[PDB]
Amino acid sequence: LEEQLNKSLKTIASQKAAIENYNQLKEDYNTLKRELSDRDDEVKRLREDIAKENELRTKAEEEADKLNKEVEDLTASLFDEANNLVADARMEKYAIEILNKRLTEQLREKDMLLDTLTLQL
Amino acid sequence: LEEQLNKSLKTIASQKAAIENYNQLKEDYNTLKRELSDRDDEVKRLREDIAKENELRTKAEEEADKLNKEVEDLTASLFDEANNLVADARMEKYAIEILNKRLTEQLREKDMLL
Repeated sequence: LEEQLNKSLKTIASQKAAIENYNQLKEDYNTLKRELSDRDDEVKRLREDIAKENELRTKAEEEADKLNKEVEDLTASLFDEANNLVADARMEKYAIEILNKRLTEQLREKDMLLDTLTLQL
Repeated sequence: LEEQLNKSLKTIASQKAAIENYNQLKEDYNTLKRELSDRDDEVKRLREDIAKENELRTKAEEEADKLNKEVEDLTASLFDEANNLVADARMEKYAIEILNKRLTEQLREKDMLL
């Protein structure tokens, strides 16, 4: 009987630390069950703010391109007209520089004709 | 030994179930600790992209204004040559205009005295 007092006792303990440990493990299990419900929701959030980026970054990339190929055009168009502005600019500066120089090359054919139209009179 | 054949089988039955608990639990623990370490990766990867991805939006946004000013300068510089031109290209019109006035009236002044 006295040797029956420690047999059951040694088993009472096996049972004791039997739970004591299970909890000593489910407490640490739950110590993860949450930390994983964090990377689980941290991922979701980041994961979303990335399609939140790409989407609003493809509107800016395709619009700032459109509105930058519109400027590329107006620059070749401004450069263009700015040449025609030069074509006529120079062109018209001849006919009037030659004209001004045509009455001159024309004065030598009438300046000599006054020293002689006075040779008769 | 039917008495000793029962309790012993029940004592053992609960021993198994006792262990079984810890084993299918530790088993479910090593699992959580794994994923929690497979998401640390899936989050260190995300925060690794928003880094190079935002460091790439950087240059693509800097050499973007480094452009409009080498275009703005170009544009408005073209526009001054075009205005300084038409502007003073007109000064030489009325200037060479009066020169052609004395010449057209002096050739007629060369017809009154001739």
